[PDB]
Amino acid sequence: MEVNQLGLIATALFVLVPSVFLIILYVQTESQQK
Amino acid sequence: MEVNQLGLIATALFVLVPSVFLIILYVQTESQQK
Amino acid sequence: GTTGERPFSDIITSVRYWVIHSITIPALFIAGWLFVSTGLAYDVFGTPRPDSYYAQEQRSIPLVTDRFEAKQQVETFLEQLK
Amino acid sequence: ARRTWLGDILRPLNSEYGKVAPGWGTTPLMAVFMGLFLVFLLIILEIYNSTLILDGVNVSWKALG
Amino acid sequence: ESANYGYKFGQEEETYNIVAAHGYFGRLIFQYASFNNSRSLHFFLAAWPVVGVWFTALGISTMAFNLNGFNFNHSVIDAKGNVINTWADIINRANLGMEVMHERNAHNFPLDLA
Amino acid sequence: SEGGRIPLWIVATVAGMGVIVIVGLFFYGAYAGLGSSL
Amino acid sequence: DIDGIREPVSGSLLYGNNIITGAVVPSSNAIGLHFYPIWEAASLDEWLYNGGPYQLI
Amino acid sequence: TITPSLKGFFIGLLSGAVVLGLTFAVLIAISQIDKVQ
Amino acid sequence: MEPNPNRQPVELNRTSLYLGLLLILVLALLFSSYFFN
Amino acid sequence: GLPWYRVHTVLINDPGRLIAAHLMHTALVAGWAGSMALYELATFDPSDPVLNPMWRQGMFVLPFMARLGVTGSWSGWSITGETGIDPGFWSFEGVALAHIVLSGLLFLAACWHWVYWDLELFRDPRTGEPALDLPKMFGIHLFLAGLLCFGFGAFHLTGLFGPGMWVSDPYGLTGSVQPVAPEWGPDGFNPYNPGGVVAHHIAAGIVGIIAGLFHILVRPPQRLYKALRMGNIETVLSSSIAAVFFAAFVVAGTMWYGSATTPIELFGPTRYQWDSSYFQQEINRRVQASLASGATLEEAWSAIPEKLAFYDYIGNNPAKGGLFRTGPMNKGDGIAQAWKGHAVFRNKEGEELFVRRMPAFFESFPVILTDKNGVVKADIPFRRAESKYSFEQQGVTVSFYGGELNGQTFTDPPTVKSYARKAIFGEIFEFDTETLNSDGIFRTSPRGWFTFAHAVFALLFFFGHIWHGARTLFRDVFSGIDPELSPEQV
Amino acid sequence: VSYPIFTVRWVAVHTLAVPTIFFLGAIAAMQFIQR
Amino acid sequence: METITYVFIFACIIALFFFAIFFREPPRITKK
Amino acid sequence: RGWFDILDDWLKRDRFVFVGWSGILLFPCAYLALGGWLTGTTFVTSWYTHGLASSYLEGCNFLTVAVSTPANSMGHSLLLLWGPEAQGDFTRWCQLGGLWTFIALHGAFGLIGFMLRQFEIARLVGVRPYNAIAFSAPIAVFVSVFLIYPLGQSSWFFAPSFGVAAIFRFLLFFQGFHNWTLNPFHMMGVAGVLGGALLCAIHGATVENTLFQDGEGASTFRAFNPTQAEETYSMVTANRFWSQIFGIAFSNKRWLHFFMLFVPVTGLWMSAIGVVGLALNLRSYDFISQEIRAAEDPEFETFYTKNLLLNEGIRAWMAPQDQPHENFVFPEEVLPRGNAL
Ligand code: CLA
Ligand code: CLA
Ligand SMILES: C=Cc1c(C)c2cc3nc(c4c5[nH]c(cc6nc(cc1[nH]2)C(C)=C6CC)c(C)c5C(=O)[C@@H]4C(=O)OC)[C@@H](CCC(=O)OC/C=C(\C)CCC[C@@H](C)CCC[C@H](C)CCCC(C)C)[C@@H]3C
Ligand SMILES: CC1=C(/C=C/C(C)=C/C=C/C(C)=C/C=C/C=C(C)/C=C/C=C(C)/C=C/C2=C(C)CCCC2(C)C)C(C)(C)CCC1
Ligand SMILES: CC1=C(/C=C/C(C)=C/C=C/C(C)=C/C=C/C=C(C)/C=C/C=C(C)/C=C/C2=C(C)CCCC2(C)C)C(C)(C)CCC1
Ligand SMILES: CCNc1nc(NC(C)(C)C)nc(SC)n1
Ligand SMILES: [Ca+2]
Ligand SMILES: [Cl-]
Ligand SMILES: [Fe+2]
Repeated sequence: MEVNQLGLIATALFVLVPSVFLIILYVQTESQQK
Repeated sequence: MEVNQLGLIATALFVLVPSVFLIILYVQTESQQK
Repeated sequence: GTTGERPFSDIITSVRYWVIHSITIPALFIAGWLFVSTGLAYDVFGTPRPDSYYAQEQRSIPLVTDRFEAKQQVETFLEQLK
Repeated sequence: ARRTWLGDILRPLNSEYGKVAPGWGTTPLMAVFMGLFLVFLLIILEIYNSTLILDGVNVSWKALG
Repeated sequence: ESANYGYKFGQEEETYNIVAAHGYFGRLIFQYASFNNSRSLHFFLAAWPVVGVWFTALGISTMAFNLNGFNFNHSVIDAKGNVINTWADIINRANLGMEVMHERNAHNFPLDLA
Repeated sequence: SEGGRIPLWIVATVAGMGVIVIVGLFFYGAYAGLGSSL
Repeated sequence: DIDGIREPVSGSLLYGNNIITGAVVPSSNAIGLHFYPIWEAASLDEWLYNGGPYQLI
Repeated sequence: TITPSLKGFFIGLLSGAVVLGLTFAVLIAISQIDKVQ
Repeated sequence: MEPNPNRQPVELNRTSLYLGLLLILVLALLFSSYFFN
Repeated sequence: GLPWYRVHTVLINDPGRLIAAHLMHTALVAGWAGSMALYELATFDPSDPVLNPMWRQGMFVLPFMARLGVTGSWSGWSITGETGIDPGFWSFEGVALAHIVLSGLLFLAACWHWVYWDLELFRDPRTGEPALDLPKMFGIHLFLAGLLCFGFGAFHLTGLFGPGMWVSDPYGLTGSVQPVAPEWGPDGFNPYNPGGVVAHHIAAGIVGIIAGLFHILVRPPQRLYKALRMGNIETVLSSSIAAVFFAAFVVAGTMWYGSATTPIELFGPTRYQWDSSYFQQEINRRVQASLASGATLEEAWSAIPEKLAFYDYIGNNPAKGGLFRTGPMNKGDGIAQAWKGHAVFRNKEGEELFVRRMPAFFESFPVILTDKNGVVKADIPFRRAESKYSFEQQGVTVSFYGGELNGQTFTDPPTVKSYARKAIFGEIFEFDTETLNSDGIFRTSPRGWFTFAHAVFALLFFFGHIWHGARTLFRDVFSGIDPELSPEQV
Repeated sequence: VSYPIFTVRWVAVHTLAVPTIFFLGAIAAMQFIQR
Repeated sequence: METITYVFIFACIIALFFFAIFFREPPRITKK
Repeated sequence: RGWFDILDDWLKRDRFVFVGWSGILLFPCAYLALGGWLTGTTFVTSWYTHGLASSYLEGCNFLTVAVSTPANSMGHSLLLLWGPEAQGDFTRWCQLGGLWTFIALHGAFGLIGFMLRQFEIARLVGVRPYNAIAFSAPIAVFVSVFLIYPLGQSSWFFAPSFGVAAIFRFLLFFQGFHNWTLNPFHMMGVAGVLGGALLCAIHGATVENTLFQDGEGASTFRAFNPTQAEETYSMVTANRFWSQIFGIAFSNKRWLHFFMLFVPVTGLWMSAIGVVGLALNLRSYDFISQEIRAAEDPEFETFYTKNLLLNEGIRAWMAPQDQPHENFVFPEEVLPRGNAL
């Protein structure tokens, strides 16, 4: 339809970026010995 | 100019996704005890 | 579980209390009553009496239209009333 | 630690750590400018809000050249 | 260290000083206006919203039979009979706007009885 | 003259009716006052 | 056709709506309080037009 | 100079200090009438 | 160089990951409509 | 170990890496500035300062650079619209260039201070452990600030050794960079007088220099050092933030209400100018004057400068717009091309009617026409069933004076109504909607965005203050509490 | 115990207690105004 | 394009749901 | 020791109603705010201000009464009793709505004092200040709505007037003019308040029906140990319950309780930002893609377009008596209306 061109990338990076953040941590936590 | 609308997001995810992959590993490796 | 104050319970029960407040309470009441019933309140607060919203004919509102000369403008609004 | 040229030259400025004046030191003197500032703001505030008018000071786009 | 770790699932004793809690809150307002009984605290905690929402639900279920809110339109009138507006009236105008515009083409008659 | 004498349960039921009376006067005032509609 | 006046209100994503505007629209007013199970329609096309999904939900 | 609104400012700036005054007066006084330890 | 003694390790439990993602995703479901406007 | 939201506490007492950090931040903020500049220079159109000035093009950084002097481009053009001017090195390009470099250097600096974190300067000779004498620091820094504050007002704004600042008449028509002389009188406290911005920095600068010295010499009264947990950097923060958000709530207010600091020729009109019909009155005043000096209606209105008419258009009112109505004001109504002219509506009887304007509050508003006394004479009806004032029944007509449509008249209802429908927004203009592919829905000016952003950040920062402050006065009880059961019984 | 009278609690209690009754009295009177 | 984006996020939240309910960290008693 | 420490001593003395340093600010204001309201509610009118009866004395009931905002002429004037407007006069002040900025500004300081109190009492009693952090939420609401908002508009006149009904029109207004319900921030707002009133109810019930037996009575209230020791309810049982009925369930009272602070405080913070934006009128009014399709195609209809029409009606039929200073005159023929109604 007549939507915003950047809407897609704005939504994509809005979800990816912080999710990628959490994930990097969780996995590095998860793999700490002990 | 008269470029492709998805070009931006195609390039963004093409860089982000695999980079995010490597990074998740490197950090989880890096934090493994001993 | 305690502080200096005399436990309300004791006071609300002391015949001294009532001997004092049976006088004081209705006192305050009858005062405020008169405050309204004597029309004094209307003047203390510039509040319109049932017969003072509009002039007999006028059906327009006394809307204050400018800050600085407001008080002055308000006074004039009282002028049309009567 | 690791001293350095610049580091030594600046060494004095950062050393009097916990050094405090005794008692209520300068407090009272301070509590006055503080009250003065408080009044100063209320003025410039009330001037902007046209609550305190002052012939000579016309708080509009006018009074401009 | 996360202040949360200070709790283990399956503890015997409590994890907070409900006596210190009450001590602070009792001083904020005043003692007898503060809870010291965790059970009475939690009952209130549940009772309040549930009771309030029960009424809200009964409101919609009640206004479902057209027993609506208070109608103070043109209540306060002056010495001659003129209508002196209250905020209740400014509310009626906003309501009329909604009435008069909802369901543009659905009405064929004067009164909205449906 | 202190120490509880006037029985509490009476202080209440009296101060109580006393409120239903004033608050009730208000409700009557709603069909007569200025807040009327007549 | 929520209001039974043949004036369809589309409320689904694929038909021009976004999360905030989109919705599942109520059964027709032509239907009122009548029960409208799928087996009450000549077809699904008819059922989707009179807001059948609403009741099923 | 010293316009009507300027005079009012003082009236309020003065009427304000007074309130702070009587308040801290009364307070500082009653404070120093009991607190034994 | 001397191994800086001010560092601690960082942690994010599984539950936090979930609570995190739930927040990111729904915010995204809430704002995407206005991004596409 | 550490929760995610605490990872930065690893610096609470590592003055070295704290500076390394603060250096990186400055690098990014400087970097951003440099490149936000280039972005505007790569998209800003200087072709017309009258009807298409920076504030119509969603320019945000470009204005702050003009307010202090930089008003030219190495490519030849200039903000005021002149040619042949030589901005020298300090052109928008120059400024943008500078920051990008200052950023690269601060970066390298951040790196060095990170690796060489254990400089002795941070260790207390006495305790031999890391420590920073805050009280003396504050004095030092405060000294430098006032010293710089002073210079800025003393040499920059005054023109002694600098450009000056943006100064314009009462209707943003003449604006430019000009040297401003101080003003210690009372009217120098008037937000709209430039002289006050000068005096302030000279006086406050000095007071700032004095006060710094004081704090470099006099030490903090024990009572205070104890109360305000000084010597605990996480308190320097709680207070700064309180100041930073105070500064913020203020800049947000001067941007919205206007001041010699947020000039309209650079940030755009005020919602309040439209409210009080500010520019509408300046126009009339002028038009009636020309008629006095015996000019014709055509001549009078024709004398009205386009720029002036443009400010009298609700489409430049920052109060119109939306939160997700992105971009420059041009993606809305379009790039302004020319002033169609003043529209005068009249009805069969010759009577002159007037279009009730649109209050900023209303997204959509009705077309109503009244005479001088405010009597409704004509309008555009909803339900025609019983319309008494349709433009048709009234023979409403429209005539123009000065501008594109000057000297012309229109009488076919539709065309008359079209323009009436436009009169609602004030002066009628000619937009180019193609180029930017505009949609015709109002968007707000930079003045508006800056104001929204700072009012939020400020209100958000308040929470930071309350949080960090608390965390300073209760550090002890942080992590939890312990024993006894004292409560009621002093 | 030997409790006092005029206390801080008392002051407060009256700042709200006294005006209230004065208002309840005022209002009770309004119920009769008309036109 | 928009529809796809809306459905995707939704599909992602439901996936989360699954993992959260069936792949949480078993909640252990006393010892910790 | 000294007058200060003696002044302190006295203040921080443990009474029935703790005073404290904070009180020196709290009580003066808090009482004046409450007082001014109660005064106007029964005595002052809003005639010269909004052409409205607004007090008991005029005939208003607890719902219709209110302390209405000042005229629009006043602008953002602080309207001080002794300022250029009222000029020291009291009655005039009343008629010019001086009582609004009075209640507003006073109550404002009163919320500062109160939060300070929490902070001060917390410190004394030696507990963490999370009761103060929490209260930032209500401050933000009051600040953004009763101050920041109207500060962005033409004047105090458009700030919410203090009163029950007088607040409902504030609601209706925001729908009609700002289409506020469609705002991402207002939504978060409600998700928090609504979601917060859930945790409240849900946690309460989970506790009362997951209690251990510590008494022989049915009325289990008395069976409680005011003096800690064991958990009074089976945290372990609660976990299993929800873990089987909802699929997810707490298991760390420390987190379960922090969550309860977070949810509603974050919600109110968001609802504030949304309003800080409505000040500049930077609303979330429309969806452009929707409007464009509605223009070209007359058969496209969503529950959104529907709403916008409701707004048009609200604005057209209200504006007149709601914005008197605009001397609006909307001929019957110009008033938007559907068929028959
Ligand atoms: C800090 C203030 C600030 C301000 C006032 C502006 C203002 C402006 N910019 Mg700039 N900008 C900034 C910072 C700022 N910018 C930064 C840091 C960058 C780097 C990315 C840019 C990059 C930039 C570009 C590339 C462009 C602009 C343009 C513009 C103009 C845009 C009009 C618009 O569409 O706004 C839109 C405003 C919004 C969409 C704000 C909505 C925010 C919501 C959606 C989300 C908040 C986040 C999250 C969901 C909250 C949840 C929290 C949780 C706890 C619940 C405007 C004058 C444009 C221009 O010049 O056009 C001619 C342009 O092309 N800006
Ligand atoms: C102005 C300077 C300032 C500074 C130096 C700090 C510094 C700090 N804050 Mg603080 N804060 C501030 C302002 C500031 N704050 C304000 C205005 C608020 C109110 C919103 C808060 C609210 C706040 C809370 C509630 C908490 C802190 C905490 C902390 C500590 C966190 C350690 C960490 O690992 O961060 C972690 C930061 C992240 C993991 C990432 C955040 C990502 C999102 C939210 C934003 C991304 C933003 C984007 C990239 C750019 C933003 C630009 C900005 C201008 C808007 C740290 C010492 C924490 C603490 O006290 O720990 C002991 C804590 O719990 N702060
Ligand atoms: C609009 C509904 C609403 C009300 C009425 C309300 C009221 C109150 N909340 C308090 C507390 C709290 N509320 C909290 C979280 C929340 N509170 C919420 C919503 C509300 N909270 C929400 C949604 C949250 C979740 C974030 C916390 C965490 C606390 C506390 O710690 C505190 C408390 O102690 O709990 C009981 C009390 C603080 C007393 C005080 O500070 O006096 C000082 C100020 C005074 C006495 C007066 C000045 C205030 C001015 C602005 C008001 C003037 C108003 C007129 C008198 C009347 C207006 C008429 C109306 C019809 C408009 C107070 C009774
Ligand atoms: C404050 C309070 C309260 C209160 C209360 C009250 C106020 C009450 C009242 C009550 C009352 C007030 C009652 C009454 C009753 C009555 C009855 C029970 C009656 C009966 C009757 C009868 C039976 C009759 C008969 C008859 C007659 C008289 C005549 C002739 C005929 C006949 C025969 C019919 C309470 C406790 C809760 C709690 C605490 C607080
Ligand atoms: C090294 C070096 C160099 C260089 C440098 C450079 C080249 C740089 C660059 C830089 C840059 C290039 C930078 C940039 C930056 C940026 C930034 C910093 C950004 C930011 C952003 C943000 C922050 C965002 C956000 C947001 C969003 C997204 C949305 C909503 C809102 C907001 C705003 C929040 C030289 C040669 C000198 C030499 C030496 C060395
Ligand atoms: C245990 C702390 N005391 C306490 N007291 C009260 N009292 C009211 C009246 C607010 C329920 N509430 C709480 S929080 C549910 N806590
Ligand atoms: Ca009579
Ligand atoms: Cl319909
Ligand atoms: Fe609990």
